[PDB]
Amino acid sequence: YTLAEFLAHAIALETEAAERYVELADMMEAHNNLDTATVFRDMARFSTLHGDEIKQRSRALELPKLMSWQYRWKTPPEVGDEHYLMTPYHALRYARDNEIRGMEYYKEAAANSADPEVKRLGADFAAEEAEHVVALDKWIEKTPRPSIT
Amino acid sequence: YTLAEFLAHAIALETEAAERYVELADMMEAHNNLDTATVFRDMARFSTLHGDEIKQRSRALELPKLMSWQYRWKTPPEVGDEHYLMTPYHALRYARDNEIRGMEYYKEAAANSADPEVKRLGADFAAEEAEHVVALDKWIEKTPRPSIT
Ligand SMILES: [Zn+2]
Ligand SMILES: [Zn+2]
Repeated sequence: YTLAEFLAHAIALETEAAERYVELADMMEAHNNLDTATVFRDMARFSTLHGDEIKQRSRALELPKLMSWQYRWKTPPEVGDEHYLMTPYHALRYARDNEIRGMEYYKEAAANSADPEVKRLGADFAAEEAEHVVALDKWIEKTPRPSIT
Repeated sequence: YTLAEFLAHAIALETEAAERYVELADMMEAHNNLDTATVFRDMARFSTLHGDEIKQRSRALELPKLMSWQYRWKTPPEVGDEHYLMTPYHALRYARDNEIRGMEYYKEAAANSADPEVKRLGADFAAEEAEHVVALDKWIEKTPRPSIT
């Protein structure tokens, strides 16, 4: 809604993405899925760069403290309580789900906010997140499906 | 499983609980649900005290870094994407769900670990988390159910 609120969301979304992607990179690497690990390093790096841009913008404003559910990635499928996310197919899909949630926040903000800057950044940020979803879709396509057991 | 692993879980569970309870306390207070806010302040305080105990234990060991899904509270019901958790009935049930997940981790560790200390702390910690669930059940009983609209 407001630009302060929007920038708080954007920073939180990016801080979260950086952490979650490093974590996924680490897991890919540890099981020698080096290509997928690198997709996630790239994404974690984009988070840092983009987050830094948003942080420069936000120096002008007093930002609200957000609640965790406003920005955290959704918890993944809960089996058997603990792995599933160690396979590339499942990590990529998890990452994609949350890329989409971030995209949707940006699109919703750009549509419903009266502040033209929120409209502008929301649209810009949504378009870029959309390119991430498309890129992850291309990966998921080429990624073989694992079997349980 | 191992004591290092167990203590890493316990610390993470408590760091997480403290943050989540402060957050819920803040929301209760902000809507003048002062009794429920205080239940959550009490819990956040228990986290700090208990976490500090676990931290003293863990100085003896190199702890593994855990993945977020190993210790984070589950994300709450996702509607309409954003509130629901501002009502006491919904915050208490959310808190209870995650108290139960923590209890279950402790019980599972105590049952499946060969290390007698993990067995001992796991049982001790599970029994106390169980008292928290029972306390939240008593609250949920006395808490009126809200209506949407
Ligand atoms: Zn993205
Ligand atoms: Zn508890």
